[PDB]
Amino acid sequence: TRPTIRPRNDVVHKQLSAFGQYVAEILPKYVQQVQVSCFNELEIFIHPDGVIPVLTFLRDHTNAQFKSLADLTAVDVPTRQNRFEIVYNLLSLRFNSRIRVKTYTDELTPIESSVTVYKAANWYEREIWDMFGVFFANHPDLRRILTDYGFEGHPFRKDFPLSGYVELRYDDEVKRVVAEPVELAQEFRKFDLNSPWEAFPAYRQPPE
Amino acid sequence: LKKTTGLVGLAVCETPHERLKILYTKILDVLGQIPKNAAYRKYTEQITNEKLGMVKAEPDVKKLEEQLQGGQIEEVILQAENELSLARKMLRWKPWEPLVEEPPANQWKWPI
Amino acid sequence: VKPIFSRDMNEAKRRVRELYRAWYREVPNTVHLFQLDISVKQGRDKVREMFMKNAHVTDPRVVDLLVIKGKMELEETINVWKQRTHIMRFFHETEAPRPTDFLSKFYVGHDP
Amino acid sequence: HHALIPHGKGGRSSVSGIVATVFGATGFLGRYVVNHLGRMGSQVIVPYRCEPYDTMHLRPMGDLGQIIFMEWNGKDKDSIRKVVEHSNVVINLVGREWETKNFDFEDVFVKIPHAIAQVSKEAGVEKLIHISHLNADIKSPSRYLRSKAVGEKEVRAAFPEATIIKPSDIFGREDRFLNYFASMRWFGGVPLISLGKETVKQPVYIVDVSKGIINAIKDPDAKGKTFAFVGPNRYLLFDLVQYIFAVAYRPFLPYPLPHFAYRWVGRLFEVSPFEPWTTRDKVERVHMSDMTLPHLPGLEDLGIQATPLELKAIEVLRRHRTYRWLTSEMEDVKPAKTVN
Amino acid sequence: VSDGSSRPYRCKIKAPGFAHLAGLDKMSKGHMLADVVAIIGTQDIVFGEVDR
Amino acid sequence: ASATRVIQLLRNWASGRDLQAKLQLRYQEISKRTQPPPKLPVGPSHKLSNNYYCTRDGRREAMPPSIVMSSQKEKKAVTPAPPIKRWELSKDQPYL
Amino acid sequence: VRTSPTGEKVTHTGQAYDDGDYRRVRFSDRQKEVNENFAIDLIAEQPVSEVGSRVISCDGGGGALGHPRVYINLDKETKTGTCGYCGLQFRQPH
Amino acid sequence: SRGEYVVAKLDDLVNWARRSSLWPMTFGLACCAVEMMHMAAPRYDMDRFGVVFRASPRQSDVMIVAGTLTNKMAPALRKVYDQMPEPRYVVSMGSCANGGGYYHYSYSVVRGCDRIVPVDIYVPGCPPTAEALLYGILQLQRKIKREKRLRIWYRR
Amino acid sequence: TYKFVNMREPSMDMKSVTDRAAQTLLWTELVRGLGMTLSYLFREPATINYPFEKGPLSPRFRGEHALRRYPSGEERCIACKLCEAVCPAQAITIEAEPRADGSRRTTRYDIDMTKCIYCGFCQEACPVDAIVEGPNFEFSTETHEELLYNKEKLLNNGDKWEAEIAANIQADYLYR
Ligand SMILES: NC(=O)C1=CN([C@@H]2O[C@H](COP(=O)(O)OP(=O)(O)OC[C@H]3O[C@@H](n4cnc5c(N)ncnc54)[C@H](OP(=O)(O)O)[C@@H]3O)[C@@H](O)[C@H]2O)C=CC1
Ligand code: SF4
Ligand code: SF4
Ligand code: SF4
Repeated sequence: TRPTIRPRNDVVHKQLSAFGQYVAEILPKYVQQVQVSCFNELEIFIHPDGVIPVLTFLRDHTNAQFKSLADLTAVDVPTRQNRFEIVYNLLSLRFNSRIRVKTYTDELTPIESSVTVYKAANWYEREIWDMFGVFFANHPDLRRILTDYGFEGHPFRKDFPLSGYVELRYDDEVKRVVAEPVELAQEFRKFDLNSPWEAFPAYRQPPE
Repeated sequence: LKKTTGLVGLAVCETPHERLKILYTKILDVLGQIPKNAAYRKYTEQITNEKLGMVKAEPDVKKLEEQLQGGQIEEVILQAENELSLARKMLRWKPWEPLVEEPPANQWKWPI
Repeated sequence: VKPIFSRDMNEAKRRVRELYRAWYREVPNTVHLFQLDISVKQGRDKVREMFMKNAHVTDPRVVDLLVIKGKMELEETINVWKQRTHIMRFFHETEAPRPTDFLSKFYVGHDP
Repeated sequence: HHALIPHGKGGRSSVSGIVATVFGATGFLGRYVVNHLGRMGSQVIVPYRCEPYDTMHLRPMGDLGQIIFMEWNGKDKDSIRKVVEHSNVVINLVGREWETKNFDFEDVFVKIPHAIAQVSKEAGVEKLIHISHLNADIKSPSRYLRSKAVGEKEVRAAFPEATIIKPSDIFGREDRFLNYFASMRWFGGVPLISLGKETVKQPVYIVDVSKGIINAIKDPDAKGKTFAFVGPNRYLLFDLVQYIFAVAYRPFLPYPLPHFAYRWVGRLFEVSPFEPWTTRDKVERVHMSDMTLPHLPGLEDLGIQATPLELKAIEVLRRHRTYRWLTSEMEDVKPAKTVN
Repeated sequence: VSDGSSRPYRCKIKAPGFAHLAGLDKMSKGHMLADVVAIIGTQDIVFGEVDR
Repeated sequence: ASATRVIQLLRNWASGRDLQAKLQLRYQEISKRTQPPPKLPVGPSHKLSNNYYCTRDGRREAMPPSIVMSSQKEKKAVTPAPPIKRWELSKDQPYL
Repeated sequence: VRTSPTGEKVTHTGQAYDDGDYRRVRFSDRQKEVNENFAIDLIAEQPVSEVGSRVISCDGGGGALGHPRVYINLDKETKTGTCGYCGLQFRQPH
Repeated sequence: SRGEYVVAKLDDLVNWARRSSLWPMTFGLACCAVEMMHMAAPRYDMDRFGVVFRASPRQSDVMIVAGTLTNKMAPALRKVYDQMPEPRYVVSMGSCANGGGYYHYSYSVVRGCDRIVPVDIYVPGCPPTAEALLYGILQLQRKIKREKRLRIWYRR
Repeated sequence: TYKFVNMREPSMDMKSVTDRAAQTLLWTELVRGLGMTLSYLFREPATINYPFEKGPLSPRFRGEHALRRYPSGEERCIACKLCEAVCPAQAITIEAEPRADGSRRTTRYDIDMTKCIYCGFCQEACPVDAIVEGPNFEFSTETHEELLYNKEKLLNNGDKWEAEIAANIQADYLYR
């Protein structure tokens, strides 16, 4: 029955909710909100100061042994004052479960490096600094990865144009590859695809 | 006596029961310093006391590993050491205290 | 507000002066290693111009982050991570001069 | 008729409004002229008489479609008509410092330019730019400059409103002027007629010449005017060659040679079937002091300030340095004495 | 991350090669250049994944 | 293949296996390039009754995540999930 | 496929380079690629089908290999019904 | 003229030597390199045609720009092209190399390798099939066969 | 569930020791590898004689884009621009105007074969089967501009390859 729709597993939902309450109780100082998605994923929202403490708690077995940092990334939502949402994805092989811890930052506010806790966050935090503008304090070596050696802007920032501000070409006069202002021969055609009609009534925001 | 733990970098412990007893006792000692009503202390003590009782009750390494469900006993001792370090850092962090600051008005609202 | 490295503007100015010293001494080594055809005075003038571009900053955190970016660029130049193309990009040799007077902009194009 | 409104911000993808046929673009000056034209966004039509491989270096200079290569023959007027048919500007840079069996100095500096100018006038091209050495004169010892003066007269005849640019020795990376002096190290001492004391030269940077040509195309007043392109400073040949060897960090051994002996040596090198290392005309032109022509307008009129030889010498002459002196800075060698 | 539109708001790809190349330095300690080539081979890094 | 018996014997002996039985090169065993036209089956939702999309609308059955704890307004210790069971050595070939 | 005054072959779109235009240089020693077959002429050549029903359906031929099926009203005597996709024309007899 | 005949025959010999022995350099940026390896694989072995991959730029004759050329990699590509002795030919493989392809509007992509280095043959596709790359290489060989360096020398 | 690679202990009996000593001193395993290489020497090579021999391809192959026509000769395109919309690389530029007949036809249809990723979209997306990636793969060019196709070029390709394109579509139309 209901072949198209995805099957739901309530057992995992209850287990994740219970463990989320467990974490919230153990560290009330930093955890602000814990929610479990209906696809059975647990998210704990933390104050920026609690990254190292909460991550160290999660890695060490207080009935939780998340000893693998799946990925670390940021989501830039310009509307929010803290435009960057730092996201940590952890994996516990002992309990075969994954949880996500999320924190916020601004362009000018540093966030502590997690290289001490996990040691896989060196390159992830460097990428976060390179694309987004977040600075991670006490990082062993914070420098650019994935961008050109002289790149000035921070891409992935929702302000940076997709094509950028500069372009590279070889110039015979200087016998060198020289940057120049971007001049697209075919401007990227912006398509307005959003429909005027609401698709999901469940997520309807309050009229306010 | 198992020839190898099977995981590189982890060595067979000749005296597993003694090591586990010492580590759990130290963890309980550190937990004692933590305030009584702190959830960390209550839960960690609950887990530790269960583990220590299991370790004392069972004299066989394989039976103890089956009972603990923490993998090979060397992994259990490693987890105990990790717990001890956490407990020690917890004392400094004092996570049991109230929330440092509530988030901005709509810092966790999605969709925007 | 949480300070990045400096709690007040004077400390950030001290860091900025240290960075300027580092670049000023590095400039001749850059000309030698990268086999650049610019003179040392020309490169140091470019360094001053880059420092002067952000001379309007009045917030300590912005100044600290700028010093961090400058230190990263200096590390790139001290190593050979940046090529001669990257070093000479600061001098926009290929780009033609862009008139700034109203009449020239009016003649050339529709740009404001 | 063929008028295009300029559009864009002057980049690679922009339309400058300049449609040009650069004759002799597969050469030292043609490369820079084509690069400057392409960067603006102008359409460049390149007539090439050589193999397409030799024109490959110019392919990246322009955006897609801007650079069109069409094979042309100097002797055949119809190819000139085909190349210049749709151009609003034509630049003639066809010149060989050495005479060849098929084409002598007369053909390259007189017949070719005259045919180009006549076909351009017939086609309707608005503007024509022609290049003739500053030292060009009908009574000059060198056949090269004599033919250059005759060609200037003929081009003015065929195209009355034609800009003629008279450049001095143009020093650049691919130059045959600084490299020529530097290459003399291989032969031991540097042979100089009278030791170079009696000769004064005013070299011009290649980039300055190309920018002057482009500004002349842009400038409305340039029509029917002869410009003289000369460098900021005048040097004695001895001082200039000594500075060349100093910047190259190669030992300098100047030895005076009689003019007839130098002419005989030039005849010896003319024998080479391939590009001659030097020619009697080359020796004569090198010895001839650069003329001073205050009447003609110069680079300053076109808005370009001439770059001094000191600034750009290292670019040309660093390659001639050995491993020991490859990394030496430009400032190590002081500027040469200037006869100004 | 989806904003309810037809286009994803954010897509972050976790490439296995990223962390392996990060650990390459730790793995290489105490080895020679050929050992470094072998270690690069062992972690099976395709740099399209690493750089994205 | 077209190998002579002598070459087949030499190759098989050198390999230590019978190469002829499993040949890397492909011969008449491959499927014919032209195939009979297919008749692909329809899916579960191809019905003329009792098929209202409201019943089978998966996307509209998604809901905003449930909030277990919110800061803005004995118990047994719990784990993220039941501890993983140890793997069992394969019967077919425990050791390679 | 008519030829313009310049000698260029005008495309089905009607595109031909004016004598003033400098872009004709691109074909100087190369050719301008023009499809001789013009859709308008060929669609005109097809005979008009006469059907005895007020509404008819055109699928473009070949069923699923053609175009979406559309129904055409043929009531108007003055003008033949034309398929939006195929371009074929139909009219009621008499 | 007898001189013209001698020049034409010597040019034929030189062009035959250069096209028969085409040594691409071991330069692969992106997914298109895999199709290049499959071209080197037994099915379409390029060694039959005389195309042998040689690592050193100075010992190579052709550069195949297989994969996207980022703004970071462009100076290295130009350096490798310059260090390659002449005659040197460049083949651009894949949409990414030809004009930027899927990442044309990216900040970190050069919209074509033609901007950095001159290109002789463009092989379309994303990824171009190994047969397509072999066709492009043979087309480059024919282009070399059509070269007239010595004839032009004689006529000049 | 899990298997142990390695994790085997050599026998210490004198015969096994002598065998391993012979392997070390007498290089047996290297000889086995040499024999494998020799056997490959005597196996038939897998090289195909391109261009004379061409590698297998299926009817669903995605190659050079082509614009098809109806059997009448009318162009199938109805200027939907949905095929432009679905193009992942924005390689299709379409402009349309009512034609003299009054039909919805494309004044401009351009596919940049240098921005195309040959995804196969717009063959699935296009409603009337107008745009099809045909069998051709050997359309290499000596200039970048040759690869910026035009409506005329695409229609010429469709006319050139219609015989093969129709047969392939017939082969795979039921699977779609
Ligand atoms: N210092 C200077 O450079 C000075 C410049 N000039 C003039 O300006 C130009 C500068 O060129 P330069 O920098 O010397 O480089 P080149 O000597 O390479 O210039 C010659 C150019 O014209 C072509 N060409 C040469 N001979 C013929 C011919 N017989 N028929 C057709 N085309 C021919 C060459 O192509 P190809 O190799 O295929 O023949 C090349 O593109 C020359 O015309 C020169 O006389 C004047 C005074 C000084
Ligand atoms: S063109 Fe296609 S196959 Fe080639 S590198 Fe780019 S994405 Fe990969
Ligand atoms: S199927 Fe092709 S021709 Fe027809 S409307 Fe769509 S893109 Fe245009
Ligand atoms: S197959 Fe070609 S035209 Fe169609 S969507 Fe892909 S890139 Fe665009």
